[PDB]
Amino acid sequence: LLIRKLPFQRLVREIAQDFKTDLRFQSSAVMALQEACEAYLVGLFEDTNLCAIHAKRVTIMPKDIQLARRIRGE
Amino acid sequence: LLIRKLPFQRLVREIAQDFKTDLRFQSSAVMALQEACEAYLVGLFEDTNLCAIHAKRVTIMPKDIQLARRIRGE
Amino acid sequence: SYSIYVYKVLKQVHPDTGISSKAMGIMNSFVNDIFERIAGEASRLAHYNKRSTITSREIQTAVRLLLPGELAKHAVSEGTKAVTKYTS
Amino acid sequence: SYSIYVYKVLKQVHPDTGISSKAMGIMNSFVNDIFERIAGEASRLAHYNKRSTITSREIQTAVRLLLPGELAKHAVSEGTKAVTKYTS
Amino acid sequence: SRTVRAELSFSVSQVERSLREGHYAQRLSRTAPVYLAAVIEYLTAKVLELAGNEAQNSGERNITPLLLDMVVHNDRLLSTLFNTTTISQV
Amino acid sequence: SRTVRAELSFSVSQVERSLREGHYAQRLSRTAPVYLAAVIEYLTAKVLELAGNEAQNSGERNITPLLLDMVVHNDRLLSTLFNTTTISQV
Amino acid sequence: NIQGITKPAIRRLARRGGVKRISGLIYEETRGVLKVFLENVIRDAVTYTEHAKRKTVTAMDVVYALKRQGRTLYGF
Amino acid sequence: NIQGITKPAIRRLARRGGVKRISGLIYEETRGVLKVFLENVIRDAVTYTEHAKRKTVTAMDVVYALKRQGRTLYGF
DNA sequence: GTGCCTGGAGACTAGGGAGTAATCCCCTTGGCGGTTAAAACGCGGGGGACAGCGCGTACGTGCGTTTAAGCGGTGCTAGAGCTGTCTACGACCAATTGAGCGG
DNA sequence: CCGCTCAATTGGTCGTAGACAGCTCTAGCACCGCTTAAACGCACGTACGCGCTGTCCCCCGCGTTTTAACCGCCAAGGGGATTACTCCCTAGTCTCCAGGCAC
Repeated sequence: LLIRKLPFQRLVREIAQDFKTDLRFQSSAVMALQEACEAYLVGLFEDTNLCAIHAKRVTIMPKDIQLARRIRGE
Repeated sequence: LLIRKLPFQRLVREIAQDFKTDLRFQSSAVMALQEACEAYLVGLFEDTNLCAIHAKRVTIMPKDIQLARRIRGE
Repeated sequence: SYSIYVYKVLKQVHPDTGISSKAMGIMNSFVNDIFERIAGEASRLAHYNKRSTITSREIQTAVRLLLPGELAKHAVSEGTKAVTKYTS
Repeated sequence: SYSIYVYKVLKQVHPDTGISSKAMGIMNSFVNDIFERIAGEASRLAHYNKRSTITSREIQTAVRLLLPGELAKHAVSEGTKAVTKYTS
Repeated sequence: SRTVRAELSFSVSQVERSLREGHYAQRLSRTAPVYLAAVIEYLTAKVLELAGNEAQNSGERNITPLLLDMVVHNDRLLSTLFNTTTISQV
Repeated sequence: SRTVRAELSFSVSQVERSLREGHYAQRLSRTAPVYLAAVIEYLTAKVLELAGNEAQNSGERNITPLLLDMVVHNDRLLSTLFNTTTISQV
Repeated sequence: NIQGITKPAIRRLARRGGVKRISGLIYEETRGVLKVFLENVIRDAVTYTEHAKRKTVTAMDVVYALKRQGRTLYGF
Repeated sequence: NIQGITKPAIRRLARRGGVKRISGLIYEETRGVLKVFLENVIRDAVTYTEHAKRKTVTAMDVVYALKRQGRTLYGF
């Protein structure tokens, strides 16, 4: 994994608090969410790098994430 | 519609020939395919125009269709 | 199938505005689609819990899953305030 | 559930190469997923034709629909040359 | 009648009968079709409420499919439900 | 036994029993599970044939999930089936 | 042929898409995208027709083929 | 907070994505994309847990929530 | 305007399927405390956005022509629904074997 | 290395679900004439890709120096999973009554 596990667990337990208070998570639910979130972010930066090369650049910019998410339908 | 109906019917009846020979189409199946194909192509050129503006251009190029289809997953 | 009730709700929501004949087929395919989507989601939820009876709770969960956000909150509130008015 | 047969096919395809314990759970979730996808597609195809019996023909069509291209041609050929070897 | 008893406009008995011919389970519930008819009634009375609001935001009398196509892809209230839909207009 | 009779490696009777507990229809067919077990057998003997072909060059003894993740997203033979899959590797 | 998808019909689809100016090589690429889209949808429509033991591809087979791509079509 | 998704963890995700150089404003946008992705998946996982009359979000509720986005996850 | 027929909501009975306790007990959360990697800060510099500047093309527009698509109209028959029988049917019980385990 | 047990196999039943035989009769295909709209072939005149070019600015590498992640302990209890009822809800009549139909 590439994100640290304890701040990602704090992030899931502070996002899920808005949906139902006082929830518990299995130890493998947080690792499934962390595996799916890095498999989402790498697949997002692979299209952001395509949108940054498309403009004849190397540095990715927030408009490249915004284009890769508007084309994808997000 | 924006594509002429008789060349689109010739296109469907020459694409479907590779799947099963001597098929017949309803008159509304071809219009559903033509409605879906222009609703596909306009939604494709709306992301191609975003990929062409993203490079600080106005003219769309084939690399803009190729980027809008690689980001979409085609 | 469901076209006779689309005009009946339209008489309540807009008793002055009429509807076309192609738009009735569009609203009837919309209703048969959101029906065969909600019932399909509730059958998968009845299978995931190994139940056999689709209750109103699997419909409330399939509405929470299918409809995004405020549309799910209002469809759950309308289904709840229709089942409670039904049992009374 | 299906983990006892994944190792049994692996003994035929590679009798020398072993498999891990996480990879068995991955192949078992793969098999339970392509099973609950093919059977779901064949139940929708049994509903679209208003039938009641899932025959092998709704499985051959759900394989043609789900698997793209050469994987569908080889899965149909293997299912056909297994049903014919079964009836004989 | 359960439709008037639930104070709905869609027939509950037809939604239950369509759940029976779909064979979505082995046995339904008592109040499951009343809930499903009230949710589909809400979605129809939310889409046609906007089609009737947009027809009078204009001089039209009936509701054409152009009004449905213009409303459901605008109007962020229900535009998320129709990301992948296409009204045929033919 | 119908599995040996069909010359398969997966149990037909378990696929039929899993079609029964899923309640995918009202009544199955004679070759409703022999065909399905031969197709799932083909897909397993096509994925693990490539995992065992790729381990040969690799030099590993067992099959790890890294081998499955490396094979199924390469190998255009079955990469179309796994466009939207993620092997967890944990 | 695919040549029936003419130059000004692709230009009208791009003008409706919001494109101001079109290069001279979009025309053969757009036909190659349309042919892939039809080869993906007509394959499923012919699969539903051969499964329904028919020889006429109805419009509900096309609606089911577009539904298997996340492109639900209302009005048929 | 979302600030736990640090600068070098987004940089490691971009280095694995193949990005050579990263602007100084990607870091707050990537957290805003990750928060939307988690708000879309955790909502469905909490919906499956409240439907299962549980209080512990298991890993199969997360697999079902990712399955409802076309992101099937093997290994749970 | 009300006779007369169609269907669906209330009794009315058998249920198996959720409800409800009730019980380990697993695990999950909750801490504390301690290495030590990972991040955070600041610095620097040079790599790369980047705006401007030409500058050579290829697209839109137009202006002619010119082809075929729609359309409108006949034939025609094909196979899509039918309907109406007309039979294999998977479902059930039941009666045999091969694998797992004991000696 | 043998004795004993068991879910897989395989005989009759009754399939009715699907096959199938036949009927029609849409309708979808087929063909010709024919406007005329839509496409098509050049000219050209640009607007505009496109390379390059210089300020420049800001991101990456590189010590630093923190910080809390992580690992390891234990303590607690809680809410899972299982079982055992169990009760009560829904599967099939009718019937009594509305709502659609004639004169």
